Amino acid sequence: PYTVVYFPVRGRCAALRMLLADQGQSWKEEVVTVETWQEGSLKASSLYGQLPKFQDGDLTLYQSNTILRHLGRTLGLYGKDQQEAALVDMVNDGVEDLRCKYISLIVTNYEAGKDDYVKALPGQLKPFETLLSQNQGGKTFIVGDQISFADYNLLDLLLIHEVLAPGCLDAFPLLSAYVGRLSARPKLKAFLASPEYVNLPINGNGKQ
Amino acid sequence: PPYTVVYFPVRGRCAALRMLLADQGQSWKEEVVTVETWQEGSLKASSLYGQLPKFQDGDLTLYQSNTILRHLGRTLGLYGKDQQEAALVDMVNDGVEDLRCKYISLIVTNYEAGKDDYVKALPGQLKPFETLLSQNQGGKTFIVGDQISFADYNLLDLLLIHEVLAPGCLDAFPLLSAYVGRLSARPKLKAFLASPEYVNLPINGNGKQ
Ligand SMILES: N[C@H](CCC(=O)N[C@@H](CS)C(=O)NCC(=O)O)C(=O)O
Ligand SMILES: N[C@H](CCC(=O)N[C@@H](CS)C(=O)NCC(=O)O)C(=O)O
Ligand SMILES: C=C(CC)C(=O)c1ccc(OCC(=O)O)c(Cl)c1Cl
Ligand SMILES: C=C(CC)C(=O)c1ccc(OCC(=O)O)c(Cl)c1Cl
Ligand SMILES: [Ca+2]
Ligand SMILES: [Ca+2]
Ligand SMILES: [Ca+2]
Ligand SMILES: [Ca+2]
Ligand SMILES: [Ca+2]
Ligand SMILES: [Ca+2]
Repeated sequence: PYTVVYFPVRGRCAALRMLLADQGQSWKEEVVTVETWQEGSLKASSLYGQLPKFQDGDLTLYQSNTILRHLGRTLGLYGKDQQEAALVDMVNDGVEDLRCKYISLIVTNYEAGKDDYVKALPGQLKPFETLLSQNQGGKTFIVGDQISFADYNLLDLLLIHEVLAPGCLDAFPLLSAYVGRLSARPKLKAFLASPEYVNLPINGNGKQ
Repeated sequence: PPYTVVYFPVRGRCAALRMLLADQGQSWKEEVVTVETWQEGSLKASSLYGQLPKFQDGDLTLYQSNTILRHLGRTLGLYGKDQQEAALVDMVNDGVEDLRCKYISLIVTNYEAGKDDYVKALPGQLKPFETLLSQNQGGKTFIVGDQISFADYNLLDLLLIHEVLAPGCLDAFPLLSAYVGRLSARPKLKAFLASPEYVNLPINGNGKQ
């Protein structure tokens, strides 16, 4: 029984929402506003004093990747053996690092920094193209035969990079087909077109 | 195995995974990459994300220090008792990861202007681990469940390098303070923590700590 407590923004919940939609799960969205947040109660009672906070039945979770690995573990989205498990984690950590650099740019330094960042970008996208080239021609998923929680996080990451810098995936045939093929999965396709996704901004400060 | 840790000559992001191996009774080879070899470009260019640590476990090659930790934690039974505990272990480790980058960021980019703000913010950042200890067996065992987990080794490293940055920062936090000594006192880790292997590396690459 799933509840997502976050700001009215896609951000660090985009990926875990795509995961839930595509696994055909329901969930509730409890929305915290900037005004409510500044009141202090929820931040004070939260583990590390941030959001997302995620309820699953009796269990309360924080940290967006802790949620991904949790859903991935509980819904069978984590490779087939212990080695694919390691390789899933490798991809997701690599996604986390580029997502961090994306956030600092968006939040702290967008205007002066976008040019440098965009220059750097193909260098940062290369490894996921490489990894796809090494896993059955890139025709499948980022790791092994099956969908893993990393796929959802790398999909979100590519989507928001196509908005920040359109055409950045054009030099990368594998990543470029991948984004279209995953988006074409019918439970994701629907969600991705639903108002519950479409009607949120990507970040909180209006930049993208 | 055989395990090989390829990295710079510093504790940095391999301190925790090293402690894990030592305490788990494992041996491994340290392949050292100097700043001068790194600037040549070859190893960088052939590395998945162009960074170190690289870690070989037999035929398997891994990157990303928390990938190493969850891999070792997974394969050596250091990941909690069921799925719920796996989530709590991940929650701890991610929390440890965020304060590690705030640490790294200060060290590397801004240590002089920044140490003062960082140090006042510190207790607020340390409290959650106190809180977590207080809710698991009065704080007397490990950060999650009845058994040691990869998260413990990463949290222990984090507390150590913070006693070096800011001596006495754990005086206000009884559970974390006892935890540091009790984990450091485990016989296979006591030994490693006293060995030249550990003692003769600096914490970071720029001479600050
Ligand atoms: N380590 C991150 C933490 C998330 C984070 O940076 N939270 C932000 C928004 S996504 C926040 O709650 N900031 C408001 C504050 O610090 O009060 C995660 O994966 O969940
Ligand atoms: N996400 C990190 C990446 C490690 C990292 O930030 N590596 C640094 C040194 S600790 C590096 O290889 N920098 C050299 C460079 O950027 O060329 C991990 O957990 O392994
Ligand atoms: C993750 C983020 C953007 C994708 C982020 O860092 C962030 C921080 C503070 C925020 O507002 C709450 C406040 O009053 O500070 C909001 Cl809405 C966001 Cl989205
Ligand atoms: C681990 C680090 C300090 C916590 C770190 O980020 C780092 C970066 C570059 C480095 O040298 C090679 C070079 O590129 O100069 C070295 Cl030795 C380190 Cl340790
Ligand atoms: Ca709903
Ligand atoms: Ca709602
Ligand atoms: Ca599956
Ligand atoms: Ca194209
Ligand atoms: Ca050795
Ligand atoms: Ca065990």
